[PDB]
Amino acid sequence: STGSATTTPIDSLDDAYITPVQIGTPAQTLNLDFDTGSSDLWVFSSETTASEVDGQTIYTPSKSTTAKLLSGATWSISYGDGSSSSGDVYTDTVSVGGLTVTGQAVESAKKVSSSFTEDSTIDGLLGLAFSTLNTVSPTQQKTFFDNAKASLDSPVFTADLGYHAPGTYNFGFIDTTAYTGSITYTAVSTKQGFWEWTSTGYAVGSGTFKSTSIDGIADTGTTLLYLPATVVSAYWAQVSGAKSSSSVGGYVFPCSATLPSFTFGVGSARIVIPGDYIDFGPISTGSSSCFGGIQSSAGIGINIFGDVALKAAFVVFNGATTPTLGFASK
Repeated sequence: STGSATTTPIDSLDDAYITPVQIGTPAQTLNLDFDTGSSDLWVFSSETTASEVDGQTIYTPSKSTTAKLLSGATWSISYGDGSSSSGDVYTDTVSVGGLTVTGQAVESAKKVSSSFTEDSTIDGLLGLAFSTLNTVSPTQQKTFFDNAKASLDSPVFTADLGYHAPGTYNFGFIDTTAYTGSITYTAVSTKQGFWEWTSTGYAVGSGTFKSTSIDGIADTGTTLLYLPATVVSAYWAQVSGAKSSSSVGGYVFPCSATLPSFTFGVGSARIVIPGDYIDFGPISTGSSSCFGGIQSSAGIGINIFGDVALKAAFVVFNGATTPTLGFASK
């Protein structure tokens, strides 16, 4: 089997991407944030505290003939941005792009933090990291990918995120029309439960490539590119008037600037992030200070190749017995 679904930016900045997902029988379609940095499929639901719902579409298990309470199971998750959610668990049929999994754990939110409530466009998350990070207790649950894997034509999914445009998540096949050149594969460590890999270095603009190992995760659920402070300082030093602002919470730059590109290494291959991908626009409406898309990871504890980086590539998440990542230009 295979599946193919379009993923759409939630706003003009590409802050996140939503992908429609069918849950239950008859189908209830929710727009979920596919997150390769977490491992829970959770939704706004009929159980979510009413004051914490503001415009989201909810899953109502009582209207699904295939829903079953997963008795005693609870979940609770905290994300790197300080957001959180928790609740109870149903199993139900879940389809993405024509690929169906029966008995998928659908984590029903009873509580969500303010950032979720305030984002009316995101109806929940669909985690695509390794199932070792799933938060369901007392019986940990599998991701949609892990449940689908054995049925897929190939044990893979691919992320093809757009810059200010829709893109695609495919499951079970590699669309050889979706990228240019060849795919470079690189080793993955699953020790922390992430798609963790080591970049071979970077360049700023037309500068020379610096060969250096940068361990980090491929995380579709993170907007920006978070890298070591040395790398980030080297990038922003090439932008007149850029500075790190403790008041704003990262590097800002004059909105009048033209940003340089940023290149990262994947083995001997190179992925180039155009400068415009690094512009996240005014820090507040009407400001002439703009927020940068490359930020320091120093206060995180891990480097994160988030959407800024991933949308410059066609990315293969290879879930074979020995997992690997692949990157191609596009």
